[PDB]
Amino acid sequence: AFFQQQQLPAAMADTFLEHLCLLDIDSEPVAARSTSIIATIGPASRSVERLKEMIKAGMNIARLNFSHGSHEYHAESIANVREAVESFAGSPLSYRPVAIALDTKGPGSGGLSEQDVRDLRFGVEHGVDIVFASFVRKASDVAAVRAALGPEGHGIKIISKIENHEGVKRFDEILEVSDGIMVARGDLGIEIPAEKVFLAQKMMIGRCNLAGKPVVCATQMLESMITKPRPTRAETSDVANAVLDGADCIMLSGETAKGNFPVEAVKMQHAIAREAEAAVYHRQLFEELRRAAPLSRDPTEVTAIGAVEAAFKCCAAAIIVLTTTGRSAQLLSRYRPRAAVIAVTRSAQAARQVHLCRGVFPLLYREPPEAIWADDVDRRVQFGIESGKLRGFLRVGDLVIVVTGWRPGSGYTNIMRVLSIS
Amino acid sequence: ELGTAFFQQQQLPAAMADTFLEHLCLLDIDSEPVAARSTSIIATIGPASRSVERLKEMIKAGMNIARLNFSHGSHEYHAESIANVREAVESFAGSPLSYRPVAIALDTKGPGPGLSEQDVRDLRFGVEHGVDIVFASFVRKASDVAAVRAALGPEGHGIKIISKIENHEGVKRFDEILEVSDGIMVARGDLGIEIPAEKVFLAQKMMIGRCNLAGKPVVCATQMLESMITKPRPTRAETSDVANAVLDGADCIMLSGETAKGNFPVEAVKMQHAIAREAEAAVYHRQLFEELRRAAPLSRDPTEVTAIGAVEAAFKCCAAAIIVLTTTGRSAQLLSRYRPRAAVIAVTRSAQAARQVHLCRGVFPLLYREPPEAIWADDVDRRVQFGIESGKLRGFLRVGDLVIVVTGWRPGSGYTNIMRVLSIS
Amino acid sequence: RADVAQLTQELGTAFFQQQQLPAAMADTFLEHLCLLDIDSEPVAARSTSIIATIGPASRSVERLKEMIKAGMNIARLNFSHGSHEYHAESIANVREAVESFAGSPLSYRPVAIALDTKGPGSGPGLSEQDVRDLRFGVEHGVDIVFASFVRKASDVAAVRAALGPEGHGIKIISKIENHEGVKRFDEILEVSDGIMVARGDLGIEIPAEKVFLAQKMMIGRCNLAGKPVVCATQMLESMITKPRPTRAETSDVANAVLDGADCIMLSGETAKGNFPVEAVKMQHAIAREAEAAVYHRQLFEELRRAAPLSRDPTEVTAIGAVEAAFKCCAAAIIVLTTTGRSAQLLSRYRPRAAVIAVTRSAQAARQVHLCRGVFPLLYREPPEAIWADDVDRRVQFGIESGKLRGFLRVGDLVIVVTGWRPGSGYTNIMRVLSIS
Amino acid sequence: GTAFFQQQQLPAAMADTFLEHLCLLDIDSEPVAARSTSIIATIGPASRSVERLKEMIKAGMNIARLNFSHGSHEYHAESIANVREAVESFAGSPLSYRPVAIALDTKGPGSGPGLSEQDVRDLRFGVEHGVDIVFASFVRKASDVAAVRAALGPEGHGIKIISKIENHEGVKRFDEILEVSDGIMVARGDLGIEIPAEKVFLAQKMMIGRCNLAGKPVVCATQMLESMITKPRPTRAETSDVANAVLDGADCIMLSGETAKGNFPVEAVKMQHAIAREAEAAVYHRQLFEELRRAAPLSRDPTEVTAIGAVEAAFKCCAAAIIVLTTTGRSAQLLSRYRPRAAVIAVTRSAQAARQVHLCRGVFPLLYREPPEAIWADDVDRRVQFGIESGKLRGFLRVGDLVIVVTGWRPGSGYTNIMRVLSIS
Ligand SMILES: O=S(=O)(NCc1ccc(Cc2ccc(O)c(O)c2)cc1)c1ccccc1
Ligand SMILES: O=S(=O)(NCc1ccc(Cc2ccc(O)c(O)c2)cc1)c1ccccc1
Ligand SMILES: O=P(O)(O)OC[C@H]1O[C@](O)(COP(=O)(O)O)[C@@H](O)[C@@H]1O
Ligand SMILES: O=P(O)(O)OC[C@H]1O[C@](O)(COP(=O)(O)O)[C@@H](O)[C@@H]1O
Ligand SMILES: O=P(O)(O)OC[C@H]1O[C@](O)(COP(=O)(O)O)[C@@H](O)[C@@H]1O
Ligand SMILES: O=P(O)(O)OC[C@H]1O[C@](O)(COP(=O)(O)O)[C@@H](O)[C@@H]1O
Ligand SMILES: O=C([O-])C(=O)[O-]
Ligand SMILES: O=C([O-])C(=O)[O-]
Ligand SMILES: O=C([O-])C(=O)[O-]
Ligand SMILES: O=C([O-])C(=O)[O-]
Ligand SMILES: [K+]
Ligand SMILES: [K+]
Ligand SMILES: [K+]
Ligand SMILES: [K+]
Ligand SMILES: [Mg+2]
Ligand SMILES: [Mg+2]
Ligand SMILES: [Mg+2]
Ligand SMILES: [Mg+2]
Repeated sequence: AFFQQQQLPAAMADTFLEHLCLLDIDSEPVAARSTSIIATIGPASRSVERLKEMIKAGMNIARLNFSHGSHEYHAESIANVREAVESFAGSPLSYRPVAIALDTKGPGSGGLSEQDVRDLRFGVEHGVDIVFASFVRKASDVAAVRAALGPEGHGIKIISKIENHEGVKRFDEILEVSDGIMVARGDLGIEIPAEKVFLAQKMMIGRCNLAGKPVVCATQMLESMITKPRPTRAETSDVANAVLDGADCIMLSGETAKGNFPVEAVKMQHAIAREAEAAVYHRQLFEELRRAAPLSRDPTEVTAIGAVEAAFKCCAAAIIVLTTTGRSAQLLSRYRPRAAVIAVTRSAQAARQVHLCRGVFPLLYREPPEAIWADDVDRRVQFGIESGKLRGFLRVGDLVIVVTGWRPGSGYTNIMRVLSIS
Repeated sequence: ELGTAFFQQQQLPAAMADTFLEHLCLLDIDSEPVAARSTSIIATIGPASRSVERLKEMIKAGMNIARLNFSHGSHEYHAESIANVREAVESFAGSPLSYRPVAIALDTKGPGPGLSEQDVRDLRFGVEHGVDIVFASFVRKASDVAAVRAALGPEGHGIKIISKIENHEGVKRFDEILEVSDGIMVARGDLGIEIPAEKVFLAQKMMIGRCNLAGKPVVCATQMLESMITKPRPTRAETSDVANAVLDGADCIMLSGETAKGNFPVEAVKMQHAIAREAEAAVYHRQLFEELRRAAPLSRDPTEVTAIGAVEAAFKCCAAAIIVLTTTGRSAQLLSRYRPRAAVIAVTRSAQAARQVHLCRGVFPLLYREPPEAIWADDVDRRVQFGIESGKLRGFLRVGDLVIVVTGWRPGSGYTNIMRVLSIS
Repeated sequence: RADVAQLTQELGTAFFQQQQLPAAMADTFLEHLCLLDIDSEPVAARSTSIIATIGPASRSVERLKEMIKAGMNIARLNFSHGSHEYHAESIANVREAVESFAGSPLSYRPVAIALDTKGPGSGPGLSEQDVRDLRFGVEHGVDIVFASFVRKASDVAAVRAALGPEGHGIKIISKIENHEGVKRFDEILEVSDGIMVARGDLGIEIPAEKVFLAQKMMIGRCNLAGKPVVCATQMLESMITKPRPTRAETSDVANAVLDGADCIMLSGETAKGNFPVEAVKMQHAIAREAEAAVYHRQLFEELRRAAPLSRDPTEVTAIGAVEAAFKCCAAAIIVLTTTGRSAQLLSRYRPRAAVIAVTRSAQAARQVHLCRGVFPLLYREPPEAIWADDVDRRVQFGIESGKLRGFLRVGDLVIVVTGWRPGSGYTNIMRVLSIS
Repeated sequence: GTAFFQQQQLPAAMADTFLEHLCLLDIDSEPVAARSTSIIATIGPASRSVERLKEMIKAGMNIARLNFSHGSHEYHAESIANVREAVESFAGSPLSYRPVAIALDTKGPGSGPGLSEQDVRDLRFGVEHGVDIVFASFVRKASDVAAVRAALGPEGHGIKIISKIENHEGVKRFDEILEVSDGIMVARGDLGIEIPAEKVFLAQKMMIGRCNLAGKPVVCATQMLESMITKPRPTRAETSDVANAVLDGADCIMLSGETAKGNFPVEAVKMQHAIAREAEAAVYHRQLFEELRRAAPLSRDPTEVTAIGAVEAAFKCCAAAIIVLTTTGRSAQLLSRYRPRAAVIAVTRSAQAARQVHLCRGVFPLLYREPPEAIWADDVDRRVQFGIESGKLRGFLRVGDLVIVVTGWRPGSGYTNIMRVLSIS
C-alpha cells in the first residue's frame, strides 16, 4: 500500500517518459504540501474571521499590495493577520506561523521612488518579514531597497520582482544580491511578448533552483476564480506546472484580494500543489541538483547534502533541523528532498520567513529552556518529533534524519543523525 | 559554414545542454524561433467562424483541422459548415505558397449503454460527407471503439478514430482503448467534472506520455485560451497551458468556444500558433530522442528501421527537412514519433492522407497531382524534387542545405526501406 | 567549471591537476579516459591491500620487515606445501616483524594472517587434511581462511564447522576455481565473508579466454554485495626472476583495481622469487595509479542506484558520510568500529577519502585490510569513565595519528562516523570537522 | 528466439548500468559475431615459411608486420614475397579470400633529432615493394609525421602512417601527432622504459579513448602474450591484457616475438582470436554508442551523416551486417567509428584499400575482382550480392537476417549518401 501512494511507481521509473506513463490519478498524495501559498490581502480577505479560514485553508504568506491603500489601511490588515494567526497559539504543537510581505508600488516613470522609501520605512516599523520589490531592473535597485530598510531592517528578506525585459537580461546580477525572485507575470506579459513569458518563468525558476534561492510564481494562476467557484482547465494546469517547474511559492492576487471565492482559491492551490509535488521526478531532479551544486568546504552545506542523501536511502519521513536564521533549513531545501524539512527555531521571524523555501515546515519553539545546552538541543529535537506525530508527518517506526551543530549560535551546523521514531 | 547567428536562434544553446536543469537555465526570450510550427491547431466551427471569409482568415492564421461539434446543430447546418471550409481551403489553390490541406473532424454527441442512435446517424453523415477524422466522445473501453469502427461501415474504414477520454473509466482502461484507436483526445472539460479538477494534469501528462511511446497522435483540448471568448488577450495561465501541452508532447492543440462562439476566433488561432512555435524550440530533444529510442522496442519492420536512421541522420547534420514519400501517411507518422527538429515534408497523391497527417506533430503535407511517369524511378525523383521546390518556396530550404529523403524500393504502401542524404541544388 | 570554481580558487589549480582530478570531473566515461594524464601524480594513500604469499624467499624476520615497509598488508600461508611446524614458524616470524613497529601506536601497521587450504582434491567435500589444518589455524589465531575449490554453500558450512566454536571470528574467503563455483556463485557469496578469483585453477578448469569474464562478473557481484573480493595468480609472474614486470603484468594489476578488486595477490613472486620486496613495491605503485584513475562519478552513482533502500542506520550513515566526503574533497573519513562492519559499509561506496578505522580489536584491525580503502588504527588506551569522553578521545586519536602521517593537514575537512551507544551495531552519526 | 538472446552476452548488453552489465557477464554465453579486432603478427624466422603463413592466415592474422630494426632489405623482400604467395594461394575461391596487409615498422631516429638516413632508405624500399602501412617509430611531434610522408614520395600517397608513441614527448604532443597521422600505435615496450612502468596503462587508455573519439585506428602492442614465445599457454595476466585492450577500444592487437621467433606462432594468433571474440561480446554497447554519438561533432559530410544513420538502423533491427561499397575504405571507416555490433562487410575493387581497412575495428574486407558492368546500377547490385554470398559462406549471414546496405549516388570515391534495409533471401 505504501509503494502505491504518492506516485511511487512513477518515482521509481528509469526514464522521464516512463515516469509520465506511470502517473496515476488513483495514487493519493500522502506528504504534507511543500509549496507555500501567498495570498494577497484585500477587501475580500481582510476580516479576522475570513483570515482564520484562509490560514486553515493553507495560506502561509500574507501579501500587502502597497500600490493601493493608505498606511492606516495596511496597518489594520497587519493587525488582523496577527490576530487571526495568534488565535491558534493555544496549541503549540500545531501552531502555524504566517509571514507578512510588503509588495512595493514601484519606481513608476523614475530608481527608488519617494513613496517606496516611506512604505519601506513603514514595513520596518511594523515588523514585516519580506519585501517583494517591484520592477527590479538591476543590482543597484536591490541595494537601494536594502538601504531604505536601514539597520533595523537588516533581517528582512528582499524578493526581487522581474517584470520587464531588462530584469530578465540582468537576472544573474539581480539574483546574486537578492534573497529570492518573483516571476511577476502580469507586467512581464505586457513588457515582453505574451508567448515568451513561459520561457522567462522556466529559466528563472531553473536558475533560482540552481542558486538555492526561493522563487515565486505569480499572477492570474486561478484568475477565473475571482467570479467563479471553480477554475478553468488551463488554470489548474498552470498551478501544477509552476510546482513541476520548481517554484518554491505560488501566489494569489485578485483571487483573494477582491474575488468572491478567496478561501476556495487557497484550497484549490493547496489541492493542486500536493498532487504536483508527488508527480515530481525526484530520481532525475536530485541527480541533477546534486551534480550542479558546487563543491564546498562549508560544514552546513556539506551536512545538508549528506542528510538529503541519507533521507532518500531510508525513505525518511522527515529531516528535523535546528536553525536560528533559517539557513540550515534552506540548504536542505535546495536539494529538494521528498522528506519534509521540519525546522525547529526560537526566532518567530525566521519561522515566518522559511515559508519561502519549498518543503520547510517551521515550528516555533516555546518550551522552557534546559540548563545544559546538549539537553536543550535534544528537547528541541523531541519537540520536532512530537509536533511531527501530531501533524501526521511521523509515526512510530519511521526513520528521521536529525541535523544539529556542535556549539550554540548560527553558522555551526555540522552533524547528521539517523533516528528511529519512538 | 552556418555561423554563430544560426546557433543563437531556436533555443540552440538550451538544446545543447547536458542536463534538463541546464537546458531550463539556458532558455532565452531573445532566441527567436525559426522552424515552421509543428503542433497542429484544431479550431471548432460555429457561428463565430462559419463564414467563408472568416474561415479564410482562420486558415491564414494557422488552423489545420476544422472540428464540427455534433452535440449542437442539424445535419444541414454541419453540411454547410463543411462546404464553407472546403470553399475557403480551395480559394488558395492558385498559389502554391499559400495552398494548405485542412482536415475535417466530426466530434460525436456521445452515449445510454452502447453507441447512441444519434451517433450512428452522425457517423453515417461523416462517411457520406467524406470527413477525415472522428473525435469519439466518452470512450470508456475497447468495445466502444469497435462500435464506432462498425458504424463507419463499408465506405469509411480509412477515417481516423481519435478516442476522447473524458471520465475515470476511460483513464483506467486507457491502454486497451489506445491499442484499438488511431489516437487520443484528452477531453479536459468533462474529465475535470468526472474526476477531481486537481488530478486532470496527471491524466493529461500520463496519456500524452503513453501516446508518445505508442507513436500515436494525442490532442490536448478544452479551455486552453478560455478568456479569449470575450477578451482580446489571454491570461498568464492560458499561455502557460498551451506551452506546457506542447512541452508535454501533444501532437495537436484545440480551440472550442474560443473559435466556435467567441468574439476573437482569429486572434485565438494566432495566439496558439505563436505559443506553439516558441514551445517547440524549447523542447529538450537531447533527452527526448534518447528516451524515445530506448523505450521503443527493436523492430524488423523496414519503415520503422528507416525512420529512426533518418531522424538520427537529420540531427547529425541539422537537416532543414526530412522529405518522405507516403500513400497512407504511415512512413511520415513513424518519422514524427521520434520527434525530429527537422520538418517532415510528406509528399502524397492521397488528398485524405494529406489532410489526416496534420494529426502527427511536425508533418507538413504536400498533395501531388501530376500525371504518373512511365518509369517508376522517374516518378519517385519528380516527387522528391516537388518536395524540395515546395520547401524552397515556403522557406524551409535553401541551396546548399542538407535534406534527408525517405523512400521505398518498390511502388505501393508498406515498402519504405531507404534513407538518402541530399545536398540541395 | 562553475561546480569546481570556488574550490579551485581556495585549494589551487595544482590540487585539481593531481590524482587524475580532471579525468574525475568528466561528464562521460569516454571523456574520463581521454583526460587520464601520466603527469597527474597520485596523492592518496594506497587503498587496495596487498596479499603476499610467505615462503623461502620471504620467511626471515628481516625480510618480512622490508615487506611490511614495502606495503604487505596480509601474509598468506599456503597449506598445499609445508608441515604445521613450518607454518607455525612462518606465523611467529610474521608476528615478530609486525611487533617490531609497535613502539609507536600512531604509526604501527597491523598485518593479517591468512591460511590457504590444500583443498578437497578428488573428494566431494572437506578433506581430513583440511580439518586438521583448519584446527591448526584456530589454535594459532589466524584471521582469515582462503578456502580452496569452493563449489557450493555446503562447502563453506563445512569449513565454518571445522573452525569450531572458537573460530567464529575468522573470515572465510571462498576461492572460486572451477565451472561449478562460477555457476553457483550467488549461493556461495551469500554464506561467505568474501571471494577470491583463483585464476590459476580457474584458467585450467574453464577455457583460458573466459577467465576475464568470470573475474569481472565476480568482482562486480562482490562490489554490489559490499563483500571483499581478491584478484589472484600470475599478476606479476615474470618478477619471480626479473627485476621489472612485463607490459601485460602491469596492465593486469591496474585492470584488477579498475575492475573493483579489494585486494591483489602475489604467490611465487614473494614465496620463492628473487625480488619479493620489489614485487610488493610494484603492486603498491600500480595500485596507487589505478585507484586515482577510477571513474568515481559513475561508480558512486551506480553503487547508489543498485544498492537497495535500507533501514539499517549504519548503512544509511555510511552513504551520507561518503556523499559528504565527496562534496568537500575530504581528506579522510574517521570511523569508530568494534568488528570492522561500519568501516566495511563506508568502503562499499568506494570513497576517494581514506577510511581511518579506530578500533580496540587487534583481530578486526587485521581483518579490515580485506576492504578497499580502510586504514586500521589499533587503540590501546583503557576506557574513560564517561563513554562520550572515551568516544571523543578515540576520534582525536584518529585525527592526531592522521595529521602525524600526512593523511590530514591543517585546513582539511574530515567526516567522522560514530554511534549513539556502546557496542557493535549502533553507528548512526556523521559529523563534519575542520582540522586545526 | 530465446536462444538468440542468451548468446553473445546479450543479457549483459541490455543492462541499465555498467555495474549490472558486469554482474550479468556469463562464461556460458557463447560469442556469435565474427572477430572484429584485427591481429597484427610480426614476421620472422618462426613465420616465414609459405606453408606456416597459410596456417597463420587461417588462424586469423590480418596484418603482417615487417620489423626493419632487424634484417636486410633482401630479407624483408623475401618476407613480402612469402606473405603474398600464401595470401594469393586462396584467391581461387573469391567468396572466402582474405586480404592481408603488409606493414613496415621503421628502425627509428636513434640518437638523432628526426628522420634517420636508414629510415629514408627503408621507407623508399616500402614504396617500391608496395607496403600498405608504415608503423613510424618514436614519433615525438607532427613534423616527424611530415618527414615520413615526404620520404614516401609522390608514389606513396596512399600508404597509411600509424605513429608509434613510445616516450614522454609523444604522449604530451599526442593531439598534434594524431591530427596529422592516419592512426596510432601504443608501443608499450619503449613506453614502459621511457616513462614509469606503472603509468603505461594510463597512456594506453588515454590514447585509445582519444583515437576512438577521433575515429582513427589505434593499435595496442608488445608483450601481450609474451610467455607464449616458449610456452603453449599464456599466463592469467596475458589473457587479461588482451581482453582489456579490446575492452579499452583498440582497433588492433599485436604479436611481436610470439610470431616472429617463438615456438607457438599459430597458437599465439589463435589465442588472440579466441580472447578478442569473447571481449567484443562483453563490450557495453549501450553506453559506448551513446557516448560516441554525444561526443562526435555535427557534420555536413553526407558519408558521415549516412554512417550514423546506418549504425542506428543496424542497432534497431539487430542487423547481422552493414554491407558498404568503398573505393578508398573511408565509408567503412566512418561506419566503424560508431562501433556497431553488426559486422561491416566492405566490398572494394582496390586491393590496397581491402588490406588497409583491417586497421578499423569490425571491418571485414572483400576484394571484388570482376570488371565493371555496363550499367552502373547493375555493377553496384552485383557487388552487394557478392557481399551477401561471401557473408553466407563465411557464417556472417543467414536467410531471414536483415542487413543495412550503404552505397553512393554516382561512381567514384566520396559520394556515399544512401542507406537501405534489406532482407536476406
Ligand atoms: O528531473 S526533472 O524533473 N526533469 C524533468 C524532465 C523534463 C523533460 C525532459 C525531456 C523530455 C521531454 C518530454 C518527454 O516526454 C520526455 O520523455 C523527455 C526530461 C526530464 C528536473 C526538473 C527541474 C529541474 C531539473 C530537473
Ligand atoms: O560503455 S563503456 O564500455 N563504459 C565502461 C565503463 C567502465 C567503468 C566505469 C566506472 C565504473 C562503474 C561501475 C563499476 O562496477 C566499475 O567497475 C567502474 C563506467 C563505465 C565505454 C568504453 C569506452 C569508451 C566509452 C564507453
Ligand atoms: O541555521 P543556522 O542559522 O545556522 O542555525 C544553526 C544553529 O542551530 C544550532 O543547532 C542550535 O543553536 P542554539 O542552541 O543557539 O539555538 C547550532 O548548533 C547551529 O549552529
Ligand atoms: O507510407 P506508406 O503508405 O507506407 O507509403 C510508402 C511508399 O511510398 C513509396 O516511397 C512510393 O510509392 P508509390 O510510387 O506507389 O507512391 C514506396 O516505395 C513506399 O512503400
Ligand atoms: O562497526 P561496529 O562493529 O558496528 O562498531 C560500531 C560501534 O562503535 C561505537 O562507535 C563505539 O562503541 P564502543 O564504545 O563499544 O567501542 C558504537 O557507538 C558503535 O555501535
Ligand atoms: O568510401 P569511398 O572511398 O568514399 O567510396 C564510396 C564510393 O563507392 C560507391 O558506392 C561505388 O563507386 P564505384 O562504382 O566507383 O566503385 C560510390 O557511389 C561511392 O562514392
Ligand atoms: O506586480 C505583479 O505582481 C505583476 O505584475 O504580476
Ligand atoms: O468534449 C470535450 O472536448 C470535453 O469534454 O473536453
Ligand atoms: O589456488 C589458487 O590461488 C589459484 O588456483 O589461482
Ligand atoms: O617498438 C615497439 O613496438 C615497442 O617499443 O613496443
Ligand atoms: K505592488
Ligand atoms: K461533442
Ligand atoms: K592452497
Ligand atoms: K622497429
Ligand atoms: Mg507588476
Ligand atoms: Mg466532453
Ligand atoms: Mg587453486
Ligand atoms: Mg619501440
